[PDB]
Amino acid sequence: SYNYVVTAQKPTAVNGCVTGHFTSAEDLNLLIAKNTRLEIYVVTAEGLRPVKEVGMYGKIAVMELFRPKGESKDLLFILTAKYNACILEYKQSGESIDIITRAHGNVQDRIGRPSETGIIGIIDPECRMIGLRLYDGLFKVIPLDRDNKELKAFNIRLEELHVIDVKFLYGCQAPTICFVYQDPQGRHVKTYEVSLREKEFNKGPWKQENVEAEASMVIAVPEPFGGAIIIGQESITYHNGDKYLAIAPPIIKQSTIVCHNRVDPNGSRYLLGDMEGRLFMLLLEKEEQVTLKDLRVELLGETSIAECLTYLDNGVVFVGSRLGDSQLVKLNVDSNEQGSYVVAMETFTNLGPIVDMCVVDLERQGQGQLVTCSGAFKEGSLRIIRNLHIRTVPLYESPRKICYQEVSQCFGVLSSRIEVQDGTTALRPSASTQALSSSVSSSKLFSFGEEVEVHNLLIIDQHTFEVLHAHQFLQNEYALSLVSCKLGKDPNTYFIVGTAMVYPEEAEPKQGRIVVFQYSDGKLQTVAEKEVKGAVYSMVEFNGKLLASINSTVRLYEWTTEKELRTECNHYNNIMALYLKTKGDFILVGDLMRSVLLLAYKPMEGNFEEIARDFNPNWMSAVEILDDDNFLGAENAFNLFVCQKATTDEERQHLQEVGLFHLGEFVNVFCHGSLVMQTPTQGSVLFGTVNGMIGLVTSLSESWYNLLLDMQNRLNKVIKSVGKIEHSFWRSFHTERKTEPATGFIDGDLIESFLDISRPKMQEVVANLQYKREATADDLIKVVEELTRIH
Amino acid sequence: IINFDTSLPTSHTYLGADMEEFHGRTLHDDDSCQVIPVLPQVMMILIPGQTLPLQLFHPQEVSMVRNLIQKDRTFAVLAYSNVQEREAQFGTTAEIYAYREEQDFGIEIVKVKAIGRQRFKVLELRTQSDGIQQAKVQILPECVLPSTMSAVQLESLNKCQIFPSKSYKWWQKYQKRKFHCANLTSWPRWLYSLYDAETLMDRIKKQLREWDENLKDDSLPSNPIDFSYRVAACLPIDDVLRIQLLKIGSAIQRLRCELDIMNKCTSLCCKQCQETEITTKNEIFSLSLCGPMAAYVNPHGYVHETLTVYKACNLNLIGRPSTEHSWFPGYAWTVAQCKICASHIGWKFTATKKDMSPQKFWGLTRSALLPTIP
Amino acid sequence: IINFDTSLPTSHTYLGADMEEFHGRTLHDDDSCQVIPVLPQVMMILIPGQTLPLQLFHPQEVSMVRNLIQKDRTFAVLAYSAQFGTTAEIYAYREEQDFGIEIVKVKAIGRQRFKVLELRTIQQAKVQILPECVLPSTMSAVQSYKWWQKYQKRKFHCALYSLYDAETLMDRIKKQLREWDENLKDDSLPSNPIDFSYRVAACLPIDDVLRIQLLKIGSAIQRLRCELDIMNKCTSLCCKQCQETEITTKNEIFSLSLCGPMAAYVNPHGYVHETLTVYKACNLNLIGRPSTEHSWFPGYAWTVAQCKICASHIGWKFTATKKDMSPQKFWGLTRSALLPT
Ligand SMILES: O=C1CC[C@H](N2Cc3ccc(N4CCC5(CCN(C(=O)c6ccccc6)CC5)C4)cc3C2=O)C(=O)N1
Ligand SMILES: O=C1CC[C@H](N2Cc3ccc(N4CCC5(CCN(C(=O)c6ccccc6)CC5)C4)cc3C2=O)C(=O)N1
Ligand SMILES: [Zn+2]
Ligand SMILES: [Zn+2]
Repeated sequence: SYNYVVTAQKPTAVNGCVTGHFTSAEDLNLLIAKNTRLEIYVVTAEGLRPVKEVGMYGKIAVMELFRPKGESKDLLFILTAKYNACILEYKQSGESIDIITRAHGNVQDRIGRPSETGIIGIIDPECRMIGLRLYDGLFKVIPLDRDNKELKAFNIRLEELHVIDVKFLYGCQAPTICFVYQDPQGRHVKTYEVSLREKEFNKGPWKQENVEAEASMVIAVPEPFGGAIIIGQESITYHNGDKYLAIAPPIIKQSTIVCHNRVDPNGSRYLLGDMEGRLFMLLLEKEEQVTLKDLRVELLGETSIAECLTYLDNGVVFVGSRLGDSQLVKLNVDSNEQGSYVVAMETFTNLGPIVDMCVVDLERQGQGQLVTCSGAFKEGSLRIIRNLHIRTVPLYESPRKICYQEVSQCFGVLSSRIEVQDGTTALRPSASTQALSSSVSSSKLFSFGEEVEVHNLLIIDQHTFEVLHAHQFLQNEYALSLVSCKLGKDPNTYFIVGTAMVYPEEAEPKQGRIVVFQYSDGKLQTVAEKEVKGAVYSMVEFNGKLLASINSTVRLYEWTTEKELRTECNHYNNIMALYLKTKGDFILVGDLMRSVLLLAYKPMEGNFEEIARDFNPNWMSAVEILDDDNFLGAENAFNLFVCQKATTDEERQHLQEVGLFHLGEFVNVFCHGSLVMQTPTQGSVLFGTVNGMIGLVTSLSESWYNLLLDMQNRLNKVIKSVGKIEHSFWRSFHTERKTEPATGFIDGDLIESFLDISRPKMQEVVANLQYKREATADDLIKVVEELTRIH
Repeated sequence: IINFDTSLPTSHTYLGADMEEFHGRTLHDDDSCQVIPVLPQVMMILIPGQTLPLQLFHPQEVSMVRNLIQKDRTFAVLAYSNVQEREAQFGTTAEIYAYREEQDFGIEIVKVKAIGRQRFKVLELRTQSDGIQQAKVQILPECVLPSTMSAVQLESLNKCQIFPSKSYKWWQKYQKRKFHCANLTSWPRWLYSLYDAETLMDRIKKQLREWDENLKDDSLPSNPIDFSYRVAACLPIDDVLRIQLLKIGSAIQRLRCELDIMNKCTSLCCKQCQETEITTKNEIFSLSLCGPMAAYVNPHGYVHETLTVYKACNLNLIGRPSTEHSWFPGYAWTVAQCKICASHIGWKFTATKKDMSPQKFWGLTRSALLPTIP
Repeated sequence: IINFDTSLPTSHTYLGADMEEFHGRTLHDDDSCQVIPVLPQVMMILIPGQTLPLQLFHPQEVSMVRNLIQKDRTFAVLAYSAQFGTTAEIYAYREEQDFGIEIVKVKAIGRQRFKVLELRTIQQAKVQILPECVLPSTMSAVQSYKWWQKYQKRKFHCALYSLYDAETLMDRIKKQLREWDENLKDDSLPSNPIDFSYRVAACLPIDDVLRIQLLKIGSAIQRLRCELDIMNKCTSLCCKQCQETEITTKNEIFSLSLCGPMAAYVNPHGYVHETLTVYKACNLNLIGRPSTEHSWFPGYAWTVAQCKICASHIGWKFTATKKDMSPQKFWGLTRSALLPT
């Protein structure tokens, strides 16, 4: 297989943001790490002015600004998920802007398992070292000397394996870390002093303490207060030597606090963000003998569910979201309307998480549009994307699956909302509680404060995107699959929904339904309802019949003239058929553990028989049939793989992995289609990911594959990567178990970058290359422009 | 109610006391190719962590073992698909950890106790002059997978991925907080719970507790790999399924398959005549800390995988009770065989002393049983 | 060449030493009816003068024998063709508690032949003691080869009668017996036709279907005639389950005990086996390990032997446990597994 991957839409989810003085000593700068992109803005009264955008050969996991002594402006430390560490500077000479690499290295350890709490990265306030927590029981120190250009690091063993959070303390004479850890006795706060000369830990400035059973956040309070603040599920405590304070406000018990930010340089005010979108202000009270007098928490308002916060200036706060649009809000002294002090100023689009999507020619102009189910919880919405213009349709609940029915001119959307047992009460008005017409399921078949998922099928108009109808499902029913097809010889078009009956006392569902609805004359009508003995994980129309997965079984159904589903054949697989794809008479079955199974339907024998199989233990998030021989999948550690289908039975019955690639994204959905008006590229598969990035995979001929592979290998020698990460290292299929180089895949972003280099660089890349004629710059420009045409 | 010392069966006291015992361990690189001597007469599918007692008496076997004790104490046990026409694709290495030499009743016999260590695939089999085969085998790696949420886990709520150690409410909270980020994907939380090592281990313990009424949690290993191998060693399943379980590299897949076997198994029938039901899965019970089923060696070097049950049916008792070489000290055995086909099924153990609990049970040899799966 | 002690198997020392020997013979009248306790677990055709070792564990039989030692120590072993049978007199006795249960091991000796009149349920058999039909010399009714020529001439000078004379028939049977008892002693075999014929019948590997016929013969002359006829007719032995696998031939039979080629021994679990000792056997696989535990021929180690075409236990292979012993190896084949041809 010879494939080609490009990015139609870059990642939109914000995974980190910091504020500092990066571009200039005066400019107030906001740095945003999304997934692999780094956006540097200059904060102004008018808002944000995008100054630069950079691409990293890695997923940014740590991103901090620090100013060592002797530097006029701040440097930027970035660690990636593959442990590429780098120290960068913003160099500008007139209109020219580029990011210099002051230092770089790889801080991976040959052995050691990643800590479950994840990568932690902190910088001492005096910039004497960088402390990284990547593996259990180890603490990596990178000295911050002026000549450590290779970022040489040394480990210090930690007696406490389960470290929750850790910070560097302010005001300490020597580098001191305060961290929260958990042992069987409970959760404790400890402090150490770091000795670089001795390369070890010394007893910390103040003693060990005991904190809330679920204390999980540490804040380092700058001078004059000093000390640390521990934030847990019920209480907020402050420690500084012998000094100790504690509060247990009731306004925070409803939701965990997961992000914070300091408003004042003295630490008098902090921002706090909860999981449900509440923004609080934490206040520290000053007394002069300077010591902290008292803590108090005041709810500020409601924002989009925050992944991170950063106070810019003049009461403007940037809220970085992964589940919704990022926000620029204003903090007002006077409460307004209900009493919220937060006034949203600006919004920034975020398509992630893209959990499902479809391709539809809404205008019939022969150009495809993409309809995606984006966001989660109150951030859920539909996004319509076309050649890149984006339209938004908020739902205020979680969309899960989407289908299109051209005959009735509507979309069917599986959705879920969260209700509190109180009868169950909805927390807000959402799409499923505000439809023009609605119905509730009724079938003979089959505490206080708890949360329950209420599922609905929403019929939504394709023109105005109004919720025409909302059908609520049975209590404790989980709608999993959704198709829109014509079955048998019936002329009617139906929505078909597969469900499961989920009970917390039951690990694996034992009951489920397949419900056939018909949408007509403004009402949704239940046309049929078939009970099954498992969860209907997936469903596909199959030559006018219905193929479905029920636990570990693949069942075939026919639409009898009396409008009922009648079993045709069963195939009892050992694996759970989560993923179910069809092409012609071939069926691809996959489960969550990377097992792939290719079967074929025999029209004459009327049964299923296995064609091929490939069982390799690894997490798999999606699958697709590229063609009759090659199958594309998304595999753990943000990878793409391509399996392929001898004269010997033992060999013809085995798929071989002919392609591997490291994408850097978690792919949720594949779908055949394209957004360009309808060649070296044959085929097209769009895919949508957790971070909101939309990508495209096409197939290439071996000649073109080799030409573009040589162009790649020649571009890597001219293109100056940021952080000096190597492209082959970046794109190597990576798993916690092993690492292989990329095979069978052409990085189309690197290829398309060929049009950004200068003419001398084009000549250098193209030198001694054979197009039989020696290739020149113009020919390769033609190649790359034709390749860019595909999207 | 039970009052038997469940640690007694695992000590294999019937093999004699004062057995020289070796400490230490020999482990091989996960992918290295090695050459290992094969013990011929072992028609058993050994599993890592399982204890194999042997009474070897052939001069070739005795000499090979005597050489082994002076070297790495590891030999090979091949998982034959066919008992006859030896044809093994997979196997496991057993490391001798107890050893005694004797000359009882006219010949020299070596009794050893070994324990399964590492699985492997059969790359080559070579006969040797002494008659002890040498197998060229590559060690098989035990793959470990991270949490399914590690890929999509949000950085902001990473710090919430630690739970206070500790029942329905606790597991509901564990599912709610561990798989919160399942909302970023296309599957629900209860789907990912079906692939969680901890939840699967707990669900398996909920049936190990049904078998062993007074099961102590501390006994079972606290990591999924050892737990899965231990559970696999004690399931009354035919050779096909045992080999299938043996070649599963993942601990999660092995746990899932073991759970499916436990849930689906209904009754155990005589293998020779498949139509007669000997017992049911609800009669099984654990008399030793190894589990319901364990391997024991009889006075003539034959290894039987005996499953203990409270009640059995369609069995004739033949011969006399005897406490000689009893595998369960304090009990007397009696040969039992199918009353439809007169094929040996196992023994009936009856307590010698009054007030012993249980007073009677049955030990059924695995090779003569067939589990029926719906 | 045989140097093994042929009186060792007869003592049945595998049953243990220090057995309470019961000395004193009891006999019933030649016609008188009797009631005798039948042992229900012995599926063997006992013969007068034949020794039967037993190992009883079941409580009912243990109690039966325990009370029977005090009274006449006679029980009944039925033929189980149960029409005919024999009376066995216990002459050695012991009780123990080996491996959990109380066990009584005994050695009895068949005494008299009886017809089964009735059985009442430990069964009690009402039976009739069949007499011994001993006949006077026919030639007197109406009135190394030189000695017998003088015999057949001078004794029958009053004359076919040689074919029916007790002395000449016994001599012919002895001639045909020397092939087996390589160490034959003229004093080893009994001096009368009755005991001689009973021993010969005891040591033949014939099938039960003919052992019953020999048992029901009441005349020693007829019993000798039948024994000679069968001895001449039989040639080879085959696996019973196959009926088409020869294991050994009559020329390989030899006598390792003074009782003859074949004798009955109990195994550690009370099962009685009539083992025939032969020099060579064919079509047999050896299973398991050699053991000297509970060996029926002291100084030898046994290994299980079974037919290699159906895996039916045929017997054991006894191998010497010390050089300088002869024979070094032989086979003990169980009667139930063998079929004559
Ligand atoms: O708790 C327990 C359960 C019982 C278990 N036990 C005791 C035992 C004792 C002995 C044999 N034998 C297996 C091999 C053996 C078979 C019989 N033999 C013939 O000669 C022969 C064969 C066929 C017909 C007639 C006689 C001697 C050799 C003896 C096997 C076992 C065994 O499994 C145990 O040890 N403890
Ligand atoms: O010179 C000689 C010749 C040999 C002869 N010997 C020794 C002997 C020892 C033991 C048994 N056994 C016969 C009954 C017995 C059978 C095996 N057992 C199971 O549990 C079992 C059954 C089936 C499958 C697996 C195990 C124990 C009970 C033990 C029979 C014999 C016997 O004939 C003898 O005494 N001396
Ligand atoms: Zn049977
Ligand atoms: Zn046979």
